Amino acid sequence: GAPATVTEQGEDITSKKDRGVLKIVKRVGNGEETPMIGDKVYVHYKGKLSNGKKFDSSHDRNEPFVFSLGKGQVIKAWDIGVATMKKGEIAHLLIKPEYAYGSAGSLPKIPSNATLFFEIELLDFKGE
Ligand SMILES: COc1cc([C@@H](C(=O)N2CCCC[C@H]2C(=O)OCc2scnc2C)C2CCCCC2)cc(OC)c1OC
Repeated sequence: GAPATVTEQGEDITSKKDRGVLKIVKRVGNGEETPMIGDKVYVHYKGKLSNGKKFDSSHDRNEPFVFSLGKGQVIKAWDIGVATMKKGEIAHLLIKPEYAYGSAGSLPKIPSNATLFFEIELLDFKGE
């Protein structure tokens, strides 16, 4: 399955090189430009616990997810990962709990020490 493929073949886009954030590009985007900190970002995503019952998606509510990149308004893995993406890129991220919700987790949806997997499509990014 997809998490497996990322474990085995995904690249470590973390600074510390601690395999906390692994990424495969599943569909290439357009241009060479990727978003700066503070840029307004527009994405679709599907997320799940790497092995678990909780599953979440923006496609479901058919509204794009919008956040300000690099400000810690999302889990750290997203600030790291989305910054490496180009407009129109779809990527797969596998994320250790240190770059996600840690030991404390976040009920109802996230257990303790949870590894997360996301498919993310980067739709657009605009200047602050
Ligand atoms: C921590 O609680 C939540 C977490 C998420 C998802 C999640 O982890 N997300 C949502 C998309 C951005 C990445 C990450 C996150 O930072 O979510 C919390 C934030 S930060 C601003 N808005 C949200 C929902 C998880 C749900 C279970 C499968 C794995 C992804 C969505 C959630 O509902 C939208 C949510 O509670 C509101």
